[PDB]
Amino acid sequence: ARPRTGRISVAIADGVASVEISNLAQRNALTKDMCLEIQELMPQLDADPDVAVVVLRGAGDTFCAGASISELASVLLDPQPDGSTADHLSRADSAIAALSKPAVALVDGACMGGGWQIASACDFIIANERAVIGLTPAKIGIIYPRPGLERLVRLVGHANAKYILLTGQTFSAPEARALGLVADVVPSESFEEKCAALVRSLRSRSRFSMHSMKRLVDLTDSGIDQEWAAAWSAMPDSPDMGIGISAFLNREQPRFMWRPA
Amino acid sequence: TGRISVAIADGVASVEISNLAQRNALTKDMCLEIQELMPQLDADPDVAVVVLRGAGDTFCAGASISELASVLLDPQPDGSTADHLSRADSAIAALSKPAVALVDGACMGGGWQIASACDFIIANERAVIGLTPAKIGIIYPRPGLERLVRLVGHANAKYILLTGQTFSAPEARALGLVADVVPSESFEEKCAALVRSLRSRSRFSMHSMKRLVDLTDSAGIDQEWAAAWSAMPDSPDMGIGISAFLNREQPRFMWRPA
Amino acid sequence: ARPRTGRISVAIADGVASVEISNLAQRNALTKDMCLEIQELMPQLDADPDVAVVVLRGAGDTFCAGASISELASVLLDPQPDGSTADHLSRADSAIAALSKPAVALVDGACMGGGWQIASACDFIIANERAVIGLTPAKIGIIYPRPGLERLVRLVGHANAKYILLTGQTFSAPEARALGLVADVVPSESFEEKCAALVRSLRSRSRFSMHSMKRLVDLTDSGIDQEWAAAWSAMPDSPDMGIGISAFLNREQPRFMWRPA
Ligand SMILES: C[As](C)(=O)[O-]
Ligand SMILES: C[As](C)(=O)[O-]
Ligand SMILES: C[As](C)(=O)[O-]
Repeated sequence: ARPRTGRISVAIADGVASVEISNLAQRNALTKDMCLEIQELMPQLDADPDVAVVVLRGAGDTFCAGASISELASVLLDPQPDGSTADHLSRADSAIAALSKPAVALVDGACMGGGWQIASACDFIIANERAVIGLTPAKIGIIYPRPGLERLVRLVGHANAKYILLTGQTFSAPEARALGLVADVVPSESFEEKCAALVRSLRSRSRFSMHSMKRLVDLTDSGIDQEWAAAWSAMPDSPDMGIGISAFLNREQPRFMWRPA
Repeated sequence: TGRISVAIADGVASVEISNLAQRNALTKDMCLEIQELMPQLDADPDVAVVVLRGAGDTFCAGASISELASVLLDPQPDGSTADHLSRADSAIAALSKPAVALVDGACMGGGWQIASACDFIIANERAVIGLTPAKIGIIYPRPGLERLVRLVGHANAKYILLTGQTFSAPEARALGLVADVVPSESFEEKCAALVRSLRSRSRFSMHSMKRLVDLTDSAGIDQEWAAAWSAMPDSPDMGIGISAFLNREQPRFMWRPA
Repeated sequence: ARPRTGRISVAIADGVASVEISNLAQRNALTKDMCLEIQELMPQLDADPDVAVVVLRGAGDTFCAGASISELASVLLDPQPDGSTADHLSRADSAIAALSKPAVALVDGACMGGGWQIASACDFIIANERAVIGLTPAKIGIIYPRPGLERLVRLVGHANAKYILLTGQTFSAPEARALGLVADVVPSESFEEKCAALVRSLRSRSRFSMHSMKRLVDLTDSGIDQEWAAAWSAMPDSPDMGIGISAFLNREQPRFMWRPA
């Protein structure tokens, strides 16, 4: 019996695109094809006016075991006609990081190796208490790809990054949180309810605010002055500020209107 | 009627954000008062330490929403606009003296920006913190956004700003938004002892390190290090500290600014 | 009765160099001679092919009480023939931080003043739950040396660094961890077992991976493009990647082979 093929699927409802990493026979490991699919899918979701928020999640009760080891060179060192190589896992990471819309990773079960790199490409990660996280290049003889390694260092600092990468240890979700690898941890019995509420919240906020701030955060410590001037000047011209002020003063929830162009 | 008040005793300037009807929201006038007050405190030889807190049991609800444009987008005769909340922030962050924010109750919107302009924040366990520009359709001002990103990292900053969620003080601490959390029953006593501690440390050490920390990651910095390192043994505090330690007693330090 | 002289010793077994700060009469405070010994030793350890990992630990049940206060000027302000002064504690710190091999500080008991500086020059710190950490220059009227101050600022952020330095408070290990001063905390009853397992882990990982990543982490936000290109290109030429892939696919532990040249 041959395994069911690994794939990245998407389901869209109420402005939320649920992107699922589905390769359960390999604990949701990423194949080269899966990386290519993410790479193609993220710009389509960014252009789709029916999508306001992206949610990234593993099929079943596990997030992602990393690049598939049985095809590791094709994922990280894939030869190209011009004589370079391509790291498809990093290109997938970048496609997710370039989304202008909010993206959240919901991590349950195991998030291993390049799984964290994909998860961390989202804006932030919410983990189930029972999840485990390990970055294991050192268990395999490879190097964590540059964008992942730099992002780690910036999120958790130099010392924690070394603890994480040199030992390749597996951490519980509350440990991962203490280290800075994830933004929040939710008990298992309420994980589903809390993630659904979180998503509803992101669907209620001003999209002008979220788009602007996501972009301005991403530029911080990466010119940047021109982007700030443009966003600050767009702010009163967007309809969301007036709607937000007046909702607040009337003690009601705002019905925001700005949409990406 | 909203106002900034100050009381000075034993080298401690207690600055209070007082606008209780609006849960200590900042008006434009209040921002202008902070802006004027900080440099006076810095020049006052009777002030060693500044403590910032809210009137009653609540810290600051942010820029007053009913006058939001006046606080953040105040038009100026040359055609620019002013952000008075950021100017206030910057007046607090330019203090050369140690400044601590004591946060109880709610610290919302720009409240965190004012609090975080101090050197660090100590929160009561029952306090709540939310940064809510995304609930209003605005953008967090640049100094505050950047400071946030540098204190909590990119991912936590987005979690905080994109959701605009309200966090308990322990959660805020886990995220990096405040430096420590004290249970409610012992908050006042512990804050008072913290303040007594700052008042008994070497002021040469505090002044120097606050400044060197603030310069870290902003030739210019080399000269400041060389000047401070060279001033260190010429200040009296080092000899007083060494000898107090060896005699097993608490040092009575003497260096004073300016 | 004269005190037993403070010293830095090393013991080497199974590729681990255990470096011990031994000056128990002063709670393992560092004298000038001890700082000079660290400074001379670290490069020897880096060049010794029998050493793969360095572990830094205090004699007995305490780590380090900082520069010895009774000889503070000779450690921090040591006069030199050209009229300048030398900070031996910082030079010891730099010698440790220049190690290309993995280095871990195991902190028990007290780690005070410049003790944190020496510990934080290692890649990361594992603390016993009963350990205490305080950075106390402000209790003494001095300034934390620049490499330490900057490292602190980068590891814990500006606000936590000012809380730590301006108060000079002593923190418990779990507090120090919450602030970012140490990477992990282990209960006292299992500290020895868990440190030994940690060290065995580091001795099991790919040394190609550890060397490369340590160096790339240390370069992040410090030329860097060329280093990345060289390491990435070396990766498939090193034998460790092929050994790591096969071991994983055969469900066994890898026996890695790369060694530094
Ligand atoms: C860094 As690449 C060649 O995988 O785009
Ligand atoms: C015009 As401004 C940057 O001083 O608020
Ligand atoms: C900064 As020095 C001359 O003590 O190495």
